[PDB]
Amino acid sequence: SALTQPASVSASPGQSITISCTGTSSDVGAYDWVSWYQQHPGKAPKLLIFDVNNRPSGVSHRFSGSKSGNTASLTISGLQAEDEADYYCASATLLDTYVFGTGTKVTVL
Amino acid sequence: YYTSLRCRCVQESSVFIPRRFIDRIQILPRGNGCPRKEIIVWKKNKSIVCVDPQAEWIQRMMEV
Amino acid sequence: QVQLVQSGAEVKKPGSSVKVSCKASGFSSYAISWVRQAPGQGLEWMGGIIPIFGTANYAQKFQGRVTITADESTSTAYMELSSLRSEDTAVYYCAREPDYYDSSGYYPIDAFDIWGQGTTVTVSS
Repeated sequence: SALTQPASVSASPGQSITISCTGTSSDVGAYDWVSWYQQHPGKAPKLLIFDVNNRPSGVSHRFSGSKSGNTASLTISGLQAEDEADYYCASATLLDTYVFGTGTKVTVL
Repeated sequence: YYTSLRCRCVQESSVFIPRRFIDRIQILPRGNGCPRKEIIVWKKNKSIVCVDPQAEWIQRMMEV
Repeated sequence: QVQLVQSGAEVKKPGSSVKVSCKASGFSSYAISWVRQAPGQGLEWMGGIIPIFGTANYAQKFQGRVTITADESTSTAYMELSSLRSEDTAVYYCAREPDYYDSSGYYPIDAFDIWGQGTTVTVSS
């Protein structure tokens, strides 16, 4: 199956938003091997978070990751218009595979 | 010269550990306290295992 | 600053086999996975390859069809998808699972840092 995320999230500018990512004990709830990706329409995904909270160099600290049990989350602080994109969580599994989330479309009003 | 270091691996296994289940691989060179090479693997399940050098899967890993 | 360059967009018939290449700019090939993206849909992991560990694994729904190979001499990873059909119409990406290495040890990363441009595969219809 896939990781559960809301199809879309709508928020006003400069307001923080949290995106949920619900998996199972065989993926999200196994280890901290959970990643987050920003995808602008028609462009290749960009790694935002690796591990649970680790941001690679060049990624804004407005993007922050968290995890508790089978649930992982992505918080986008001080939401800007450029943040308008699709967000996918991913997790490796005990089956030695990877599983992507359904995807979350963020919109700024 | 004087070495206050001993050999860490009391047990050793050739078991292949897939990349995705590993957090750290540390290669401990020969001498300095232990006459043989030690490869300490820290698994994500928190278990720490020892793999002997020149083993089929880690042999190719020594290249880089 | 390393990038992944994949093969051009291919137009194939149903039942045929498509081989999509993915070359790493430098000198040697690393851990490479393949992710499918159907129009307007979500990301889908098909499989991957670890040339360092000498292993290649695929997802249950793609097992028996997809074939991943890596050539360490030319640093090129391949995606062979046999018995093509309508639902296989998607944009196929290659992505690297990065590895960190220093004096303290070797640290693998279970994520996808750099991605390829994407190979659009359209099936007839």
